[PDB]
Amino acid sequence: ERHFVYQFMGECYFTNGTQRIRYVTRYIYNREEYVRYDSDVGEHRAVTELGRPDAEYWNSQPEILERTRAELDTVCRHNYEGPETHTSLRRLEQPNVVISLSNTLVCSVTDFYPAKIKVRWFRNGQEETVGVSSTQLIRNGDWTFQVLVMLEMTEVYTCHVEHPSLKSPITVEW
Amino acid sequence: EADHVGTYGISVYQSPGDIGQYTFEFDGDELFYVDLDKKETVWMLPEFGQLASFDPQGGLQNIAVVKHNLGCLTKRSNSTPATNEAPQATVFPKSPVLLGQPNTLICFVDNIFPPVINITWLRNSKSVADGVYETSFFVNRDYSFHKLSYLTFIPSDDDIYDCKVEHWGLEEPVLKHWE
Amino acid sequence: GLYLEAVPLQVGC
Ligand SMILES: *[C@@H]1O[C@H](CO)[C@@H](O[C@@H]2O[C@H](CO)[C@@H](O[C@H]3O[C@H](CO)[C@@H](O)[C@H](O[C@H]4O[C@H](CO)[C@@H](O)[C@H](O)[C@@H]4O[C@H]4O[C@H](CO)[C@@H](O)[C@H](O)[C@@H]4O)[C@@H]3O)[C@H](O)[C@H]2NC(C)=O)[C@H](O)[C@H]1NC(C)=O
Repeated sequence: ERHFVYQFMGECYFTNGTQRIRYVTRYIYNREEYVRYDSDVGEHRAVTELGRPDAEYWNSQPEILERTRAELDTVCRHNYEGPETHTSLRRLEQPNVVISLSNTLVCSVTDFYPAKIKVRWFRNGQEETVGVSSTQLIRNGDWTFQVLVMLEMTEVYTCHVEHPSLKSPITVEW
Repeated sequence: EADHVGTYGISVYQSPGDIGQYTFEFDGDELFYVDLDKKETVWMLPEFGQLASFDPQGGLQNIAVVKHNLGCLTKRSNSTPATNEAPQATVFPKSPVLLGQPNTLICFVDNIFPPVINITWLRNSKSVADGVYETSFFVNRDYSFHKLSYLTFIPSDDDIYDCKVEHWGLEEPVLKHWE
Repeated sequence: GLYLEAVPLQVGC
C-alpha cells in the first residue's frame, strides 16, 4: 500500500501583461518541493535536502542554465503574447442575472468569464451597501464563474452588474 | 503573486499504477490535458483548440522525464511514501435551481492527495452514470489537488442527490448531500 | 499560435 507521487510544473507569473514576468519551475516529490528554478534568482536552488544533488550540478552546466533561463521568454512570454492572447485573454462570457426571494432578495450572477466583476444592489435608485452579503467568487471549473449577492431587506430593488463582457451594465429590477 | 498565472507544464506521475497526467492551466482553469494513451491534446473549451495548438508530444516527453525522476527520487528518499489526506467535498448548482429547468450539479472535491479518487453521483441512492463528466486534477498551492464532477439534471421536488467520494484517505466512501 | 512548455531536467541515478 506504498504510493509515490511526483510533480513538475512551470509557472509563469504576469503583472501588467508581460512587462513583469516571474518564471518558476518546481520539482515536487510527495508534496515536497525539493528543487526550484526561479527567475528572480536566475538559477536552480535546493529547497530541501532531497534537492542537494541536483541544484548545484544543474547550475554548473551552462547549457542547462541558459536553456532554463530562456524559458522565461520561450514559454511564459511566448505563450502570453501568442496563444493566450487569442484564447484565455480574449474570452468574454456575459453574466446571467436573475433575482429571486429566499425575507431576502438573492441576485444570482452566473456563467461569466473573466472573474473581474462588480455586483451592486439598489433600493429606489440608491446604492445600498448596508445589509448586503456577497459570496466569494465561485469557480465552476469550466471557464465560468458565479457570485450570489443577498440583500437583507425585502420599493424598487435593482441588481446592477458590471463586467468586461458588457458595453453597459445589466440592471434587473424587482 | 500576479495579474495572471500561466502553468505551462503540469506533469504528475504516480507509482505504483503508472498513472500520468499532463495539463496546462491559466488563472486556475484547465486549458487542456494531453491524452497520454491517444497522444491527443484535449481542450476544455473546443473553440480554444481551433484558436491555438499544442503538440502532445511535449506532454509525453514531460511525463517520461517525470516518470524517470520519480524512480530516482524514490530511492534518494529511502522510498518515503506519500501521506494520504482526507478530501473535502461541497455540492452546488451551476445555476439557480428552477423546477423543470435543466441544470448541472457540481461536486468540488479539495484536499485530494494522492491524486487517485472515485467521485460518483447518487440519485435517490442509485448510481448515476448518465450525463456525468469529470475534470482533470487541478494543482493546489500546497501540492494537493482538486477535481470537479458534474451531473446534468432536471430539478424536481421528488429527487435527492449525493456526491460520493471514495479515497484512500477515507475508510469507506463518503456521501455529500444536496437538495 | 502554439503553446510551448517547460521541460524538466532528467536526473541520473
Ligand atoms: C474506486 O473505484 C473502483 C471501481 O469500483 C474500485 O475498485 C477497483 O476496480 C478496479 C477496476 O475495475 C479493479 O481492478 C482489476 O484490474 C487490476 C489490474 O488492472 C487487477 O489487478 C484486479 O484485481 C484483483 O486484485 C486487486 C488488488 O490488486 C483486488 O483489489 C481485487 O479484488 C482482485 O481480487 C481478486 O484477485 C486477488 C489477487 O489479489 C485474488 O487472490 C482473489 O481471487 C481476488 O478475488 C482487477 O482485475 C480493482 O481490483 C478494484 N479494487 C478493489 C480494491 O476492489 C476501487 O477500489 C476504488 N478505489 C478507491 C476506493 O479509491
